[PDB]
Amino acid sequence: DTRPRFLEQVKHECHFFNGTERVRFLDRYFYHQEEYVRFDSDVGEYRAVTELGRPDAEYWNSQKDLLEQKRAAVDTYCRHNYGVGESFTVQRRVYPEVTVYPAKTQPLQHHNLLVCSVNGFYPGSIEVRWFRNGQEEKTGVVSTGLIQNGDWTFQTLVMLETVPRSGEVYTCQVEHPSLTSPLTVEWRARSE
Amino acid sequence: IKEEHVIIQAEFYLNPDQSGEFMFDFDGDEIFHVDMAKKETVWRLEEFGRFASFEAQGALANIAVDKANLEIMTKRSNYTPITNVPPEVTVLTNSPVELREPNVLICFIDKFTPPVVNVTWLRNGKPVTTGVSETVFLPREDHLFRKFHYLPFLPSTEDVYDCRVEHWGLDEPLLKHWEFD
Amino acid sequence: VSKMRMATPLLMQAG
Repeated sequence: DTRPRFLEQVKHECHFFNGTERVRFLDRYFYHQEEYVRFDSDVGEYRAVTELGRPDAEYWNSQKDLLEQKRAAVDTYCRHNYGVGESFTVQRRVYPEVTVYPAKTQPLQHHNLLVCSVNGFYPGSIEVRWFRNGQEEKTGVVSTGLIQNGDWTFQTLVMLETVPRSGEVYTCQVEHPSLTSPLTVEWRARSE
Repeated sequence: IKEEHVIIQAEFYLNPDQSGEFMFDFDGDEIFHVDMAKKETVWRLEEFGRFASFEAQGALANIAVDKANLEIMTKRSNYTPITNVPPEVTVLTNSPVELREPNVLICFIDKFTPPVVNVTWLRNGKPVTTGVSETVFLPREDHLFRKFHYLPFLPSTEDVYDCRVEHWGLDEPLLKHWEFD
Repeated sequence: VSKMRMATPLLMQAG
């Protein structure tokens, strides 16, 4: 199918700061990916983003009850929906699972990548740190960053470049809002 | 200070495919979408529907307004069509692989438009549909789309996997490969 | 259960 395509998008956005103390509502209209007109609760009326949105901003702003309704959206729509969804979204907590393994089987004294795989957690904000004999490694850390799985869980893989030697204990430490104390998983340096 | 959370009700309508979508997004995850064929709310996790309800029928009136607005903008733009943006495709497991222990392949399709793809899972070159699932098109802040496809599987040294994605911005189907080691 | 509320898009001016 080579027929040209045309796409319309609308995004009704609620941005929440400090719980619901401060809320910003955005009513946004797009053609393909180009926003052409929007209502911003911080502005208080529709504004043309491109020249194609000028007829709609002028028309919608002339409808007084329509404008008052959109100006109240921070309460009737944003705050309401936050309240309804809070228990299973804002307050959703799922534990990370932490697995540690060397990327290759090597004798000691050879370079290697130690992998810290952190899986299944929610929410996304997380801190993963590498330690060698209790000392934090601030160098040689290679991270995928945060990976969204699409099913309300995340994963991240944090690797450490090192040369494992006899006696060393490497520790991956994870801090996460689901946890009351850091979760740690060790790999004691050993051949293969 | 930076925001703590964002809820987006995202809608689209696409011509000439006549495909519409209505969903809610929370911090990048789908709360629910409306099944346009069955006119019903589909919560992304079933438990959500034990805390909330949504009247699916009103979403269809929204999409009709979206369709009407699209036809206006199409004429207003002098029939300027969309530029195809091909997707990036990544295949990952959701958990560290253990041989002969169940796991899940995730096909992450990202940064594309228009929201139309054909996705097939291949095991040793044969299509697989047993237990597969997928999301609808998820909105991006740059107003492209994301999508996820899922394949439960039993890891083994003997099978290889591809996610095959067809998109009008690609010259050929894109295969993204996965195998143990 | 509580009900999630729907925002409505405005119909653009045609002609």
